[PDB]
Amino acid sequence: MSKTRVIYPGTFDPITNGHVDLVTRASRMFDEVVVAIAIGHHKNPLFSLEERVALAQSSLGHLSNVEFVGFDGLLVNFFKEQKATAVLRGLRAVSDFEYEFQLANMNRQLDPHFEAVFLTPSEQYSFISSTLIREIARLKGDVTKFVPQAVVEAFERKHQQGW
Ligand SMILES: CC(C)(COP(=O)(O)OP(=O)(O)OC[C@H]1O[C@@H](n2cnc3c(N)ncnc32)[C@H](O)[C@@H]1O)[C@@H](O)C(=O)NCCC(=O)NCCS
Ligand SMILES: [Cl-]
Ligand SMILES: [Mg+2]
Repeated sequence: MSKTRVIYPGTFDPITNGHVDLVTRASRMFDEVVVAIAIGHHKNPLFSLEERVALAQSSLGHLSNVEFVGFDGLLVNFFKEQKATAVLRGLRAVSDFEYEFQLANMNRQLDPHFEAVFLTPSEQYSFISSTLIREIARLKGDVTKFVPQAVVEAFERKHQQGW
């Protein structure tokens, strides 16, 4: 009867149609969804925080219950700051499933209030990762089918500053 707030953390480098599916799905089951972009100070993304948030907003802004925020630090401290109900993650593969079980268990020890829920992607998005998309763009392949148009354009505007 209170009000539910789920955080969806990630690097979103860049956001993909995969991520869009998950946020949309999550937006139907929870009151507020926060798309939370890990800055990644000492981890070196392709797109800046500003590009990453912008492409996210461009792609999911039409959902009234979705917020977008950059963060760094310990996910559990962010979790607490945001007074969240749970963290959402997607599970694509067996390695994902194992990493995430570990992380959830660790975070529960750091904050007993912590929680993690998981969605699995529809089969149309099961093969999409950011990394794979970077690599395909990088080799002048066509990523239109896997990402929003804004992201296509953003890839062209790095191929324009050279890349
Ligand atoms: C988990 C971290 C590394 C970010 O995740 P990641 O690099 O996977 O970002 P990415 O944007 O690619 O994906 C976000 C999430 O959605 C899922 N996902 C991605 N693409 C898809 C798809 N097509 N379909 C379904 N799910 C997907 C991923 O499996 C992932 O769980 C980040 O949360 C983090 O580092 N947190 C803070 C640091 C911390 O506290 N670290 C150690 C103690 S926890
Ligand atoms: Cl990545
Ligand atoms: Mg991914």
